[PDB]
Amino acid sequence: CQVTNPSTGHLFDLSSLSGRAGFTAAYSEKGLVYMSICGENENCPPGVGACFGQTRISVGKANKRLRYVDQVLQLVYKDGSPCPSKSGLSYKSVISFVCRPEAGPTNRPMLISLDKQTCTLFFSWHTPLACEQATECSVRNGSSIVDLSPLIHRTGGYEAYNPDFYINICQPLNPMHAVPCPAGAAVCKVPIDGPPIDIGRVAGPPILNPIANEIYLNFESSTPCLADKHFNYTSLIAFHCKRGVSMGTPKLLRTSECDFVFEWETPVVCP
Ligand SMILES: *[C@@H]1O[C@H](CO)[C@@H](O)[C@H](O)[C@H]1NC(C)=O
Ligand SMILES: *[C@@H]1O[C@H](CO)[C@@H](O)[C@H](O)[C@H]1NC(C)=O
Repeated sequence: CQVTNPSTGHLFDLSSLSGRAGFTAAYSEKGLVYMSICGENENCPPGVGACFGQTRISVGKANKRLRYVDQVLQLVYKDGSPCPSKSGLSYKSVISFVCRPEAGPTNRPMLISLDKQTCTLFFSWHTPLACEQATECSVRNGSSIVDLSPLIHRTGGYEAYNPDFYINICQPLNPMHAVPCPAGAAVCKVPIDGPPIDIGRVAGPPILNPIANEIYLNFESSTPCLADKHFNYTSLIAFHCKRGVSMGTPKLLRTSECDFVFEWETPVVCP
């Protein structure tokens, strides 16, 4: 139950979570999905690695094929009960292990979405077990050192105050009430009756420009742009010092075909 990052030669190990005893993911105040990570769950039919409901409805047969896909580790449990939507179909689960450097109170899988017509359940597990480098969230500005970490949203995300935009810095977006933003995404566009788009992932440490007196954070998505298939969707945050009784929320500046630029007026970049 382990996989490697083919780029930096970094081994990830999830066998820490393995076993028939397994874990639960909540779909209500008391209603749970039962799952194990590599190998079946004791609370399910044989083979079945994730199931739920009074009658153990299978949402995938267990496998240990743990895949690495863009700073997100992933299992796809396959072949559950039939589908009412598209006839010859089966319920399946996509378990997406997302990096959360912190301890974090939750530490369990969570149901982000169900693709009804293709019967896909999407779970996410925000875990330190899916991290490589630590949160690069600070930069040096002369004698001082500006920490943007106070702006890292730790339990959810930020708005953008009509296509919605949700954004988080230094870390992926956390799962949030009925907003199925893709797993791993730091910057997420949400259109109406189009699926949520990843328009940027954590790209590195905040970069400082001392002439224009601005701090930049850059974001790059894995998903290819619409107009040109050879560029990725991109994101930029311009940080501006602004004395205030509260830290600002990132307003959007302007957009091109593939690029997105955001300003953030926070009393956090102030000397
Ligand atoms: C960095 O420190 C200097 C001196 O205090 C200040 O003028 C500047 O606004 C600070 N931040 C940036 C973004 O350069
Ligand atoms: C765009 O994203 C893909 C997948 O993450 C990556 O392989 C590629 O290098 C990025 N940029 C380009 C050159 O399209």
